[PDB]
Amino acid sequence: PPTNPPTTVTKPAEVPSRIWTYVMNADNAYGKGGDFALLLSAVIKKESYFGDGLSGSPSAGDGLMQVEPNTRNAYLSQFSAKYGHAYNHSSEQDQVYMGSLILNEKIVRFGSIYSGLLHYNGGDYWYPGATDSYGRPILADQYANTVYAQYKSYGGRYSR
Repeated sequence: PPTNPPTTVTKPAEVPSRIWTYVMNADNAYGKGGDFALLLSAVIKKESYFGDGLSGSPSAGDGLMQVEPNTRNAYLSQFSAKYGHAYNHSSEQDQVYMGSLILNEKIVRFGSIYSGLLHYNGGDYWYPGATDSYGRPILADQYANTVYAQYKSYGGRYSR
């Protein structure tokens, strides 16, 4: 365990090491000292169970952070400006980079983690009963509760 520098956030045991790498890469791009890696971990756990929880979902092809096709499409130019290359949906690292960028935008725009997660999952106009592009209902408040809780359990230290 003892790392150089001492600040290196440790992977939660249950997070696969391939995933940890994707999310540290994302964390680094946002200068978050490892804490965003922890939040991203919780989000990927919820969204796709690290890629193992999609079998039989109509949104399976949306990958690790479940960003819907019209959403990925809206963010293309911004993705390329931020990371220096065109978004490649076949890249798991890119899928994480994309979900990261959008989630960071919500957290910055709305001004907190909780409300960032809520709107990440439901969009800016989420209301109870709203439905995703697969016609499933969006439980964005429950999502935010669960994901925030999981982030904290992983040792997340913030609320904004």
